[PDB]
Amino acid sequence: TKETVYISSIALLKMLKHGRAGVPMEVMGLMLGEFVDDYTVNVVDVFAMPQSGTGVSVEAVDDVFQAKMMDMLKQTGRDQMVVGWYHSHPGFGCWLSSVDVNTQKSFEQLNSRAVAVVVDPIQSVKGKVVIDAFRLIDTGALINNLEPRQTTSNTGLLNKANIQALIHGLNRHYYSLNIDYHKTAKETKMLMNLHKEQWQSGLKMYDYEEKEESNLAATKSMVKIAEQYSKRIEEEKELTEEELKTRYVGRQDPKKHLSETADETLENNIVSVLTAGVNSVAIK
Amino acid sequence: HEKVTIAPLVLLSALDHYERTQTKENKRCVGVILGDANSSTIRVTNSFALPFEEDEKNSDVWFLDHNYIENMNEMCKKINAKEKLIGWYHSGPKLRASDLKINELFKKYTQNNPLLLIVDVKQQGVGLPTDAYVAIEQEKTFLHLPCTIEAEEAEEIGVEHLLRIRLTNQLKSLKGLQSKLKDVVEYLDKVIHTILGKLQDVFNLNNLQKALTVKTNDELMVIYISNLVRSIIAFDDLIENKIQNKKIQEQRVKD
Amino acid sequence: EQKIQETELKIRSKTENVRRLEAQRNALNDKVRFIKDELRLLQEPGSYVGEVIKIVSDKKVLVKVQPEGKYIVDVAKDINVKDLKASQRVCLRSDSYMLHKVLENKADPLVSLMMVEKVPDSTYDMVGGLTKQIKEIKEVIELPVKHPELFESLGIAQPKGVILYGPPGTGKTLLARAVAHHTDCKFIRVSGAELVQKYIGEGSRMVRELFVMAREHAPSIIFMDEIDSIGSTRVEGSGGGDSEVQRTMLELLNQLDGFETSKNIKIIMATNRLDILDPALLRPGRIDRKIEFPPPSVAARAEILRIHSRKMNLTRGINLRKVAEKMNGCSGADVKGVCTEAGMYALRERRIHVTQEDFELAVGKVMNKNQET
Amino acid sequence: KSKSSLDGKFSLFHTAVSVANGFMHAGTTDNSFIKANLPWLGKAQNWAKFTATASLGVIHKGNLLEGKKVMAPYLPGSRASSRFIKGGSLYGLGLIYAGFGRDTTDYLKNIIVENSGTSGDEDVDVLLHGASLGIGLAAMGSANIEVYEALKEVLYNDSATSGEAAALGMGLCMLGTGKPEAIHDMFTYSQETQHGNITRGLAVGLALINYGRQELADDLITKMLASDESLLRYGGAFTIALAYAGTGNNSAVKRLLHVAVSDSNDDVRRAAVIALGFVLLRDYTTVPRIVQLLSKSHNAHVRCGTAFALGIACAGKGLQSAIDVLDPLTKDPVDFVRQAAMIALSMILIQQTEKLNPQVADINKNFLSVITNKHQEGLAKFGACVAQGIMNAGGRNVTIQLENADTGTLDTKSVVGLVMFSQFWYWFPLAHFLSLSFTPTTVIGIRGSDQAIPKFQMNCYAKEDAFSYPRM
Repeated sequence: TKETVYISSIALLKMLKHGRAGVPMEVMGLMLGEFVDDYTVNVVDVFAMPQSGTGVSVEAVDDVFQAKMMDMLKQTGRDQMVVGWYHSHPGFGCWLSSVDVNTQKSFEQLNSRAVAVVVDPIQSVKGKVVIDAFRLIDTGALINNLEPRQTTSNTGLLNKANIQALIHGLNRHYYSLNIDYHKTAKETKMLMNLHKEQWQSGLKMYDYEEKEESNLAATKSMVKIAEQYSKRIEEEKELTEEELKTRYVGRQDPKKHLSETADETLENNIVSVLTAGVNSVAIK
Repeated sequence: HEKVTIAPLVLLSALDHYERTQTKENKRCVGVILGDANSSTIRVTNSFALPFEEDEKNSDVWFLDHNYIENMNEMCKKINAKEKLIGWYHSGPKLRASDLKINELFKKYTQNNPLLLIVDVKQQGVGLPTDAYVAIEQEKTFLHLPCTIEAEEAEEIGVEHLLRIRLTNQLKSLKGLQSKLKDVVEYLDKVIHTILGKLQDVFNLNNLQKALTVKTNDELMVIYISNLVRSIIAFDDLIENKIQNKKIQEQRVKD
Repeated sequence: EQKIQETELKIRSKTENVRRLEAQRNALNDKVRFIKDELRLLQEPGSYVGEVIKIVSDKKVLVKVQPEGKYIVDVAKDINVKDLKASQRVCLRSDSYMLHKVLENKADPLVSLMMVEKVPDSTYDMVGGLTKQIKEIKEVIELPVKHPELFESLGIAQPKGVILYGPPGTGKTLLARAVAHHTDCKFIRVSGAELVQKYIGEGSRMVRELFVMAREHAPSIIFMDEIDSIGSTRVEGSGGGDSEVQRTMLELLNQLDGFETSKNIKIIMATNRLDILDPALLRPGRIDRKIEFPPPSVAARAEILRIHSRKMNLTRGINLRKVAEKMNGCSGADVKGVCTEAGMYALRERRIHVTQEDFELAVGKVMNKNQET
Repeated sequence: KSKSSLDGKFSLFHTAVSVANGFMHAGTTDNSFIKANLPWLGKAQNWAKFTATASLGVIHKGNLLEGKKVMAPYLPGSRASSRFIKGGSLYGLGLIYAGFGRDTTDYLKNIIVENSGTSGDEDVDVLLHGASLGIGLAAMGSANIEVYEALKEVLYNDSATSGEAAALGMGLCMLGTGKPEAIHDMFTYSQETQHGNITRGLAVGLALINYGRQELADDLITKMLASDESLLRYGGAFTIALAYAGTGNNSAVKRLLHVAVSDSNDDVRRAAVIALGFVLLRDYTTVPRIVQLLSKSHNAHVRCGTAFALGIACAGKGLQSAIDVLDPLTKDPVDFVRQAAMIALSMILIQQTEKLNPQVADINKNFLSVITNKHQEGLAKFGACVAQGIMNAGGRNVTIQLENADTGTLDTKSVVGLVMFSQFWYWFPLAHFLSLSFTPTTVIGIRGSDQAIPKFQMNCYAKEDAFSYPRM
């Protein structure tokens, strides 16, 4: 059947960062891991590859550079068989790689588990993190092993699938894209201690103390003028409709200044009560 | 002094290398950091672990291979030309004769001062599993540098997809005071003056505070002024619901 | 049995506490539907505007694209391919290059002072005051435009174009908005300066925009600039400006009756002489009427002063007929200044009212003020 | 008209029409789908031949004599057309002989021992997959140390196909109090061996070993809730579902409610809302009220889980208003939500036609409308096939009876089959296990001594049902 790729938190950040240099510029790298077909698939560690005159292509793979890396990657035990390659391209509706077309056919002969990954956004990520891979089916999808038994497959309904330009056939021969991410026990505690939403730690005692009470130099300074700002914001919209009917043609006008000055006041009170609430023990 | 900014990808990949080698407590892992040390803020954009062998019972037993450094440095030239060796990291809480003697070994391939890093694989206490340390002589003296966690635009966004106020600061501030109480006790039994000289200096930093009592009430005065505005927030909700109530009473009539 | 009943009374009391869940759930669903509408609208491939040309038996329609050109797309599931006619504004997606939606049919090209408004603010009481002024507007404008069956019952054609005559300072520019206001018609201001550009094709299509706009917007009133010689807005045409475009402009003026055959279109034009424009404009379909504004005679100018006296502040003992006899041939522009200068002396007097003595000094001033230079 | 629409869409179209048709002939022993229709069998894929073969197990279920002769050509020693279809024959004996399979228990375990050494091909585990699931149903309800040890060696091989079959086979033998030692042993193998088809099957297996234990199973529930693994949290809901079923408990409600909210996993949120229906089986009046609160959400799996969970308790019970709750879920553009909605509607609407439920006219039109229309979702028309097959299952006769006055307690065979339906496109449709919940409705006196089945008449007040059947 097909293969479900499972990129961990370590491989996703490394494969992405290698292709973040330039919109037009294209690079490539090598993926390594140890797994078995029949669903499961892992990636241990990756590293970028040098760019040749052809850019991203089948001849851009250096057997001399690749052999030297596998010897240097043996010291830590991360040396494994070649599970595929990852590339970098600006991306399109179909065939995101502007060069590679049949290059995967030469890759399938070396390893049947090898894939070609292309990063569409190139620092355009809005938080979705959508990456594209490729696998050559060649002759298939008729009276053979049934791929779409795993997850999110048999797509192509009407003209809208994914980017909506691929529809059914996707890139070539309906490679049935499947991507999932996982986090181990070490990746769970490390990422939450480094980046979760925003990292304020290491300042933990001064976290909100220095950012607010010690930042009062100019932050909320002249609170009497800061309260005057909330006056002009409320007086503007409250003046609109005092008759509770249609006059100036508005709806949320009374709710506009409601939510804006509510969070500001909530921050004004918490910072002020914690000024003397830290209790630095000044005494005399 | 200087500053150190370590990306979360460097610390995430450094912990798994400890598991990939199956290193127990009797041994520690050592690796090299890559980045730009020319500026005042040292940044690590790359790292790789090294097969470091050590005996815990003997501080004179260590194994560091320099041949893998020369080959790895030449391989990175075909990857990123802006990445150079700014120093070396290591694991384990303890600093012994193994880590001190190898500090000058990486100095041959590092132009600036190699940045020392103590990596905690178990993540014991507070934050910052890895602390930034710089080597300086007056005996080897390792001074701590501020360690901040900052990444690129797509790096911070990519991690959020993987994981996809007042009481918080107070609980974190009380833990710092408790760490200071044990700091003076553990240091007192060690002597029986250098650190105490800096502590007694910042302790002193109502004759002049007689007029400083009013400033506490001046901020509390604005809080009630803010509560007056905070009350207006719900005064409109008091009006907003009657906007529905007049339409609510017009429903049963139409039914 | 009272132990069960008294305990059950608590459930009825907590039943009203369940009502608090409906207030929070409805407030939560408003946030869910808001964010759900965001994710669909975050990624927009974009869609341009195009016009339907012709239909093909292959169930694919031809749509003309202004920046690109004619391109055939595939119709949607909710859009009929047979219902698409010529010059039909529809929406085409730029990603798949296929038909998206169907827009409303109206003429909305590039607008510089061309915006069609509704009931602008003016009245016959301000710029009026003459009997023949309002009387000539009614038969020439109100009758054919509002009640087209009057001329159709007599078997005669209704008037379309008109030319205004009179001394300088008429003020017909503000009166043009009063015509469309009281007749419940839309106002259209045509400026020949913005319709003429140096780029290739702008000297034609920009005038064709006015030609196509008048077809669907026909129940309205059109007002043309740059030709007005009568003293309201004085241009008197351009020597080199009107020496070319006049063939692409004045030709389409007569095409409304001959080709478009559209009614209820009132072309308001004015000038004191025909020189730069077509000498053949006097023919029907272009100039159907000539209206002459009566000079500010004794009876006409006396009622004009009564107009400003209503909005202004005057004291007792002021003779409005005697003041009109003190001046000579003051048009609508001169009467406003005599009234403005009368209020100027009131500011020096620190008075909110204009005394009768200020009018005596205003007549001897504005009359000598306009004569200088 | 349903099965002649298209030959494509891989097996998802062929599986939908084969599993649905196998329900209509269930108990009547009619092979006309496999026999009389040649083309629909040949268009199937390799693993797709499992449904075509296992469909006869639902059809011939109840035959203790000729049930083996139906699978005779595909039995081991007669070979088969291939080894993918051969594995379904040993599973077909599990559906028919379940609980009576003491004779097949010795026959099915000998095949497992032969394949217990290793596997060189993928279809070899397919033969072991259907064999392990067949012996699990035959030994279901009885604790057997030989079956537990025979399937334990299969788990050591870490098979990506039969790994779930070995876990489900051991869980059916451990139903009830079970073996406390097997609780921590199977839980340890889930942490040591990380695999999708294995650990997920082990998580369901750890749910089956605890049945009716209530607070006695809290030791295993705490370990699953504290772990961040997606598969361990999936089995934690069903562990709460089976142990806390029957009599409702507010402690199990607070557990399933906090997991479906705090956790961001859509598969775990779907398992938590489905597990709530098993505890609410007693009171079906408050089930729709809770679903209405969960009917509005930004996640599709949350609404998809509440859809089928609503039909579990409301299948054979009253309160027809649950159909209107599932109406907005029918219009959901999500593909798998409409699939579970059609199945949930098929459970409540059994025998509701002929001026009982006015909504029977809209559900009968959507049968042919969604399948023939290409504008609907793929999984939407695939679920409408089984939806039409559940109402017509057993020839319009059999109904889904769970927690009724006849049994007096929770039905073991009915609750396990409904859990298997929760996994459809994640691995491969398990809907063949649903045949345990279909029982016919008949009233007859027979005799006072032996079997009779006579023919007589009553003439008492009754609604018109049996003579109201779907027309042309």
